[PDB]
Amino acid sequence: MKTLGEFIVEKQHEFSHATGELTALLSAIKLGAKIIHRDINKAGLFANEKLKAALKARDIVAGIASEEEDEIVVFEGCEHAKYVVLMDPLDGSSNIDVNVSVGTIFSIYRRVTPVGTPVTEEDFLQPGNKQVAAGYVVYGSSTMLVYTTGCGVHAFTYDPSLGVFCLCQERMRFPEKGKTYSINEGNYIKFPNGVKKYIKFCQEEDKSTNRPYTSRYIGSLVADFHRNLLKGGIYLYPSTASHPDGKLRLLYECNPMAFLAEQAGGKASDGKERILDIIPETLHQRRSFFVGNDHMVEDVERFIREFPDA
Amino acid sequence: MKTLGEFIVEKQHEFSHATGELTALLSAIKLGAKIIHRDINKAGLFANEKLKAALKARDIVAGIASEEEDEIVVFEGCEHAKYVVLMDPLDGSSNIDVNVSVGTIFSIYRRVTPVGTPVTEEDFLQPGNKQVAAGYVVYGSSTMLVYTTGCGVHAFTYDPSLGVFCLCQERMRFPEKGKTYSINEGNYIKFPNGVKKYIKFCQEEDKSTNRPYTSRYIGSLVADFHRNLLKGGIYLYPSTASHPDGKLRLLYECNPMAFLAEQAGGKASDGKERILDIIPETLHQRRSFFVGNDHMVEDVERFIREFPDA
Amino acid sequence: MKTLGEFIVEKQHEFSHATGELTALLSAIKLGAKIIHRDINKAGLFANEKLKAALKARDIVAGIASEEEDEIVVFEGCEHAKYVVLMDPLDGSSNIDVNVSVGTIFSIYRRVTPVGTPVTEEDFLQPGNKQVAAGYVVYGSSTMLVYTTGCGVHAFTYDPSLGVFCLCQERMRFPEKGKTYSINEGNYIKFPNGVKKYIKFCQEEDKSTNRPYTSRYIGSLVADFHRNLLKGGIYLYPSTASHPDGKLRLLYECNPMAFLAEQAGGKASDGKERILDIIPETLHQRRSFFVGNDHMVEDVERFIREFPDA
Amino acid sequence: MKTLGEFIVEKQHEFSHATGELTALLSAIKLGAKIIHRDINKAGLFANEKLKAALKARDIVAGIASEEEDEIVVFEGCEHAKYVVLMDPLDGSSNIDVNVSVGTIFSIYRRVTPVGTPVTEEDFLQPGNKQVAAGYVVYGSSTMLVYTTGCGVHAFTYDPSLGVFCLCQERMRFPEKGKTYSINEGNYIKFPNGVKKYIKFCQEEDKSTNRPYTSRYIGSLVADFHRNLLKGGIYLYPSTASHPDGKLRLLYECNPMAFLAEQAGGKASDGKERILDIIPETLHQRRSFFVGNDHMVEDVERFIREFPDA
Ligand SMILES: Nc1ncnc2c1ncn2[C@@H]1O[C@H](COP(=O)(O)O)[C@@H](O)[C@H]1O
Ligand SMILES: Nc1ncnc2c1ncn2[C@@H]1O[C@H](COP(=O)(O)O)[C@@H](O)[C@H]1O
Ligand SMILES: Nc1ncnc2c1ncn2[C@@H]1O[C@H](COP(=O)(O)O)[C@@H](O)[C@H]1O
Ligand SMILES: Nc1ncnc2c1ncn2[C@@H]1O[C@H](COP(=O)(O)O)[C@@H](O)[C@H]1O
Ligand SMILES: O=P(O)(O)OC[C@H]1O[C@](O)(COP(=O)(O)O)[C@@H](O)[C@@H]1O
Ligand SMILES: O=P(O)(O)OC[C@H]1O[C@](O)(COP(=O)(O)O)[C@@H](O)[C@@H]1O
Ligand SMILES: O=P(O)(O)OC[C@H]1O[C@](O)(COP(=O)(O)O)[C@@H](O)[C@@H]1O
Ligand SMILES: O=P(O)(O)OC[C@H]1O[C@](O)(COP(=O)(O)O)[C@@H](O)[C@@H]1O
Ligand SMILES: O=P(O)(O)OC[C@H]1O[C@@H](O)[C@H](O)[C@@H](O)[C@@H]1O
Ligand SMILES: O=P(O)(O)OC[C@H]1O[C@@H](O)[C@H](O)[C@@H](O)[C@@H]1O
Ligand SMILES: [Cl-]
Ligand SMILES: [Cl-]
Ligand SMILES: [Cl-]
Ligand SMILES: [Cl-]
Ligand SMILES: [Cl-]
Ligand SMILES: [Cl-]
Ligand SMILES: [Mg+2]
Ligand SMILES: [Mg+2]
Ligand SMILES: [Mg+2]
Ligand SMILES: [Mg+2]
Ligand SMILES: [Mg+2]
Ligand SMILES: [Mg+2]
Ligand SMILES: [Mg+2]
Ligand SMILES: [Mg+2]
Repeated sequence: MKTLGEFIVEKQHEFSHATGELTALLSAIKLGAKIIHRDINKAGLFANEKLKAALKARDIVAGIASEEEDEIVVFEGCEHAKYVVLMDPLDGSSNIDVNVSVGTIFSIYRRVTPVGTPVTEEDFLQPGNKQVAAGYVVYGSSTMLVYTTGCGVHAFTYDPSLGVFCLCQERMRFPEKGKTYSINEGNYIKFPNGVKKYIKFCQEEDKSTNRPYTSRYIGSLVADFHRNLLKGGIYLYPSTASHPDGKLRLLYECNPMAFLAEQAGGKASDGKERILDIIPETLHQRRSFFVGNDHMVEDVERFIREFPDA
Repeated sequence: MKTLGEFIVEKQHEFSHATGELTALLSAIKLGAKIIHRDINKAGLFANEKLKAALKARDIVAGIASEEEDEIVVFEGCEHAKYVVLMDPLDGSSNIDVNVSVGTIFSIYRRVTPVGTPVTEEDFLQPGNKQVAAGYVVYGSSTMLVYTTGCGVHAFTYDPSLGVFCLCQERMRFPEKGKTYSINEGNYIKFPNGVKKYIKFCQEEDKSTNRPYTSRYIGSLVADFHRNLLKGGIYLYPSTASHPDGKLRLLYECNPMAFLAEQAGGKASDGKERILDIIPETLHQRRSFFVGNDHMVEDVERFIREFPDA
Repeated sequence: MKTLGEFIVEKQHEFSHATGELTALLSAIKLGAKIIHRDINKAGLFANEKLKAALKARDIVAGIASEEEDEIVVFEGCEHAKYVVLMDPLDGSSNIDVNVSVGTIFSIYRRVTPVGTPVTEEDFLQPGNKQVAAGYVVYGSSTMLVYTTGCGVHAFTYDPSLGVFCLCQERMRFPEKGKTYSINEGNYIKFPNGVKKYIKFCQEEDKSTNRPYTSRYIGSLVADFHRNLLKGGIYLYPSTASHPDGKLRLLYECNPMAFLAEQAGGKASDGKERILDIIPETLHQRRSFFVGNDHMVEDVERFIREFPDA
Repeated sequence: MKTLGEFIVEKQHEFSHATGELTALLSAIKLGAKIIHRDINKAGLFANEKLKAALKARDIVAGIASEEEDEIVVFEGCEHAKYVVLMDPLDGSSNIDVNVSVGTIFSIYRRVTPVGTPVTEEDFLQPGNKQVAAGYVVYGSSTMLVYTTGCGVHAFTYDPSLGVFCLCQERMRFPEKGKTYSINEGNYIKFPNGVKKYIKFCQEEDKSTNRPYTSRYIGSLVADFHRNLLKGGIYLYPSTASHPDGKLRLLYECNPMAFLAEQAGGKASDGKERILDIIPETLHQRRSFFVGNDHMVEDVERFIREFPDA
């Protein structure tokens, strides 16, 4: 049995010149996860500050950009830190009031501004391919923490009886094929033609290709992503009438999940280009997102190409 | 603060003739919920056997009919008992492997055969309107037990720090209106024409009626039902290519949930008639199911009328 | 597996004319125990009010006399209740600050004043032989609840994973012989001559009678009593320079523990007479106490008789 | 709030030459504490094997010497490790069966044999003054981990709701004076004359010096030591009829506790000389032990001088 704490240190030791700064940051994030886990499991019987405070009170990160807050947060006294964190403290917030799965998403980048000075939006506007690490914590029937630093997707399950995250899989990967699609069809009307065509494709009868597919949409990016990673599948959030540029935030949701998806052998695009290669323009920039099994994402890209929108 | 154990006893004393037999049954079911909660929260660091072995451990039921892995099992209990139980120990079982919400469903009936004799199938084939009690346990981000005996939908939240279920609401009810629909569109192709038309209706742009609706489908009857009860909405599982007569079992899923829905001010039908009044023919009978806010279920019934199937 | 909750009800059913009032009281006490357990297991990370409030808020007892409080507590609106409770919410209080075992003691009596009127000190000054029930909860490495109603000593172990007390032994009894004595020798100087002589006896070398005995003194009546009940032994608190009449309170500590000791096949006396037959004179009356294995208590009585004090 | 995991890392960085090897050892011991805490809190609803299997699971120690059920076992670890560990996985083991306080003791030494070779007994026979670290875990009403590496006695409380040890005090110290003595008077007969005289001293009536003292003896070295450190006091285990050279093992109990006692401003001797300076002769060596407030241990040494044994 190996704990997340032991695992992080073991990976650090593969880098003889590591100083322990990244290890300290990942360790602080897992502590934040335990705190959130505790509060969630006792609703009726915050998250944003919990992670910020937990991280700030530890002089471990130069700054943080939180999905809610319109502006970054510069940690005083941590100007000498080299990493910045972008986070979605509570993904699928809505589900909290109904006892359904929710999650936390995090993305880590090495700052571009000089260490010793205050971070700027420039440190938070780097393309996804610059991520040092990314991960999520899914709080459901049980809790799991999943992350990557570029050498695979490490999955851990929280053991309440011990109060620690235990290694589940050192290199989690999407299964060979997927047969589940996750999308909110309530916004069907203005879905791009390609997405409507893809959904049709998903509903056709064809045993040879595991069709018709089954649909699942929890309402939490993290939870749906997690299920698709474990059993195979695809998550889709295209442009809609309410969100012409897509709903998900490129920097707080798309980039982190795309990094994880790729490291698990999957794919993540906006329907036409690789999510991780998009050069961000603003902190709250939104983007269409299709992520999951490679063959499924490729199908979506095919239909979008073949059935353009006027 | 009031515990479920205390609540059950208080209710018993509202009946001068009560002997405590039903109380012992409701109490055993609550304990079973705790056992399942434990096993589930320990994914890796079933409910069916534990429940049966428990419900027999005290000879508190005349017999039990259960749905286990698409298989229906009947168990013989104490011939001197007057209540019979139908259950779904694990609803949405496949969700267990992905740390997603799952639940338990139970339904109680007073036997029709004379006490002191062995129970027959007739004791389990009564129409839903004869239920003495119905309820579910939802194991998600947190756990809740919801049940009814005819005087409202009582909702309780589990307090892990004390190991007790705490009263949340004595009479839970659907909000005035709903704006969420839950269905597996993967089986779209052979949905009845009315259901396809209803989905279209749900997607039209019309603010005055909260449209387009939002879509959510966790994959667990209990979890989706639970969410729609708390926030309003409708769950649908019509006839499909794979299940010509619907997928849900009339006895272990439809009747119990219908009892709860009506008690909460909602409606439950198979598309044309009231679920609770259907006279069952077999222990494995399946049925189309539409349940949730009344105006939503009425819409489905209407569209099915305006657009019949050949 | 049987829970304390199930057990209490099963015993109630042996009395066809029981109304459930005693069951409700015992049930409320166990809930109070869970509450105390929770707070104790998180020191740094009350008890009196917890039990009073928990019991009062349930209109379950006519009144309560707490070891601390100099006067009884009449529960308003519960004048119609027939039972009164004497308690030691936190026994061995001192040990709480040092992470050592502590406990809760309770004693139940049927009131003597008419139901419907306020209880008086007379209802709390009855001799121990009138107890309807008595028990304790020991909070240590793990927690256990132990009680009796006159038909043996029922022992339960708290299962944190389930949040319930599980039956350990339906009739716990002292082992055939004991070889542990528990006393605070710091107060040796004014110990009665018989007690000094008994201690000498305990220290003699004589394998045939398991001597010399081993000594153990946790500082918590409940914890020491509990260990002696499980492994055999005797607890002693005689008159001392600081407490000429003994330290323990006759009504809140001696009577409850004597009832339990006798029901477990042991003995409890003040050195000359049966504790349960002493007719109390005041609410905070103190008394010498020797309790545990019968042969050991008899030895103490023998030495006290044979070596009187001037 | 600071966790033990964070505290250990902070301490490591106070040493420019640190490589993280000792940190990995202290971290493994802390995890082992959590494992034992779990098993213990689950009495019925061992520490030795779990600890060894764990401390080997990562090849983090050159070797381990342990006391298990009065038996001494030696285990061979990674030849490339430079630290050796001596432990008492379960101290006061018999207390487990009675839900009483128990503990774990550990002692760490830098090996004397060259790294890269197999460890010898010489690596485990060093005098206490060569310890790199010492500490204990007390599992009682609640759990605490206390340790030292030479810069104070660091005390931590376990938070079950988060599964982490939280810093309570960086430099725990005995209060100015003590007024509690802990010893098993059951073995009185052959106590040395000085110890008998000291006990007399403890029982004299003299307010000016807080006498008579109070007596407490839980039966667990760790628990009694823990209490005396927090409230002041002295623990004594001299030579007895059953153990002519004392009962406590010099290596697994005396040295570790002596290290902690001195670091807290206390004293630890065998009655005549400093425990930490004794040169061990065997792995099973036992020794008389007097530890706690300095003035108390000095009194014992004095009485032993004024009243020698033939
Ligand atoms: N715990 C770790 N897991 C994975 N990679 C790590 C870890 N610690 C350090 N590294 C790698 O080494 C680099 C330098 O680490 P640091 O000195 O802590 O900033 C990081 O940017 C990573 O590329
Ligand atoms: N705990 C309870 N909650 C709700 N209704 C109850 C309860 N106990 C008894 N009843 C009602 O009283 C009837 C007779 O109770 P019993 O004698 O336990 O079968 C039941 O069929 C219910 O209608
Ligand atoms: N749960 C129980 N366990 C043991 N004896 C009980 C229980 N409930 C009732 N009794 C006995 O029946 C008497 C009347 O019960 P009650 O009507 O609840 O006051 C009590 O005083 C006891 O002698
Ligand atoms: N976590 C720590 N806590 C206390 N002292 C430490 C720690 N890590 C290293 N040291 C000290 O630094 C020395 C060398 O560390 P290491 O290279 O890990 O063996 C140890 O022998 C200790 O004296
Ligand atoms: O309600 P919709 O439009 O289906 O959007 C749901 C999506 O929005 C999100 O909730 C956005 O994240 P937040 O909950 O943090 O705002 C995703 O987790 C989820 O996939
Ligand atoms: O996978 P599908 O066809 O959408 O079916 C989902 C439905 O099937 C069920 O799982 C049937 O219950 P079981 O999990 O007990 O088989 C419902 O809980 C759920 O609503
Ligand atoms: O400190 P002393 O004199 O040994 O007395 C200890 C005794 O006093 C008591 O603590 C009295 O109970 P309280 O702790 O509730 O006052 C007993 O539990 C214990 O046996
Ligand atoms: O039963 P006795 O002779 O008083 O011995 C008690 C002492 O023995 C010990 O239990 C020895 O440790 P172990 O429990 O590991 O054998 C100490 O913890 C305790 O202080
Ligand atoms: O193809 P049509 O008739 O426009 O119907 C659109 C429907 O297409 C289906 O594929 C979608 O699952 C529905 O959500 C949608 O309403
Ligand atoms: O018998 P003496 O010499 O008066 O000694 C009294 C001693 O007698 C022993 O039996 C007690 O355990 C001691 O606590 C006490 O001090
Ligand atoms: Cl850690
Ligand atoms: Cl961890
Ligand atoms: Cl409950
Ligand atoms: Cl209960
Ligand atoms: Cl219980
Ligand atoms: Cl920790
Ligand atoms: Mg969010
Ligand atoms: Mg989000
Ligand atoms: Mg099922
Ligand atoms: Mg089901
Ligand atoms: Mg008290
Ligand atoms: Mg007391
Ligand atoms: Mg031991
Ligand atoms: Mg020991």
